[PDB]
Amino acid sequence: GVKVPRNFRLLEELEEGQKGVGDGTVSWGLEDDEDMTLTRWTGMIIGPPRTNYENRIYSLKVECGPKYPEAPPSVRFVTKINMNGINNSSGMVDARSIPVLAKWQNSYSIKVVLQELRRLMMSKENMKLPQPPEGQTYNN
Amino acid sequence: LPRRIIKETQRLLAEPVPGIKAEPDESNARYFHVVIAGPQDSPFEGGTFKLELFLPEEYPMAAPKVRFMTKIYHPNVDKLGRICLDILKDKWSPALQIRTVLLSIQALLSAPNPDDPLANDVAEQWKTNEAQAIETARAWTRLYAMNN
Repeated sequence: GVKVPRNFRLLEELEEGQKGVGDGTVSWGLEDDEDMTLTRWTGMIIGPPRTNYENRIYSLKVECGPKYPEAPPSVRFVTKINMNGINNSSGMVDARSIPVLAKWQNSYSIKVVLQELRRLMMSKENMKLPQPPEGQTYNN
Repeated sequence: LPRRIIKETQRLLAEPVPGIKAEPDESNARYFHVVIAGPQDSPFEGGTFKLELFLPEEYPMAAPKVRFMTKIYHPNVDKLGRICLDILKDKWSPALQIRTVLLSIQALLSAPNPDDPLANDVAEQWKTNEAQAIETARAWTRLYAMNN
């Protein structure tokens, strides 16, 4: 079992974010290009079709702490969204409500978190929630 | 863990490179915490620079991966600490070893040559405004590589 340390894992995720993955409907990059701790990331999700999120772009902040990837990152939406598990006042994603965060594995990544959030936008309990108008963001 | 990594680790601890501390991580025998002293008479003199080194699964057929963790102004080092160095890319040989990599990075600090790495903004400043570039390297040594 060859374990890749945090900082080298995050450099792999940086390169992967620049090359893109799959169909591009989630993307990520470093928030500050001088952040040698590789802690703060920008996330993007394209709302999935045939849902009330369709044709909307969501920006997120993903924080990979010192124990990442043994521990999950913290995730919060910047773009306002009505979605189960996303706090109405802060945009914070409640880890208990997102299976890949509640049952985190060290094989997961920023990519997986964003893909899973986009998948859950298709769930019956989210896809028909009436959404805020575009252009709103949470504080901080 | 391959016997080679065991032996290299033991020799690095028993016979450290002058000016370099290098110790394995307590939880990952392929992960090394490194401190390189800024060489005398270089723009980095007086500084203590943290680096990290990782031996990937295909070591020693593949090169170690190494990055600065201390911010440094140097033609061969980028804003995230990644290092442009031939033996880390396509001039690696399994006859070389961790000690070679550490000595080579130390040598980069003693003799910054902006014509050596692939072209980049820092190297261009070292080429065209060397005096200012050296003062920036000295300033960043004070700010980031002292009491760190």
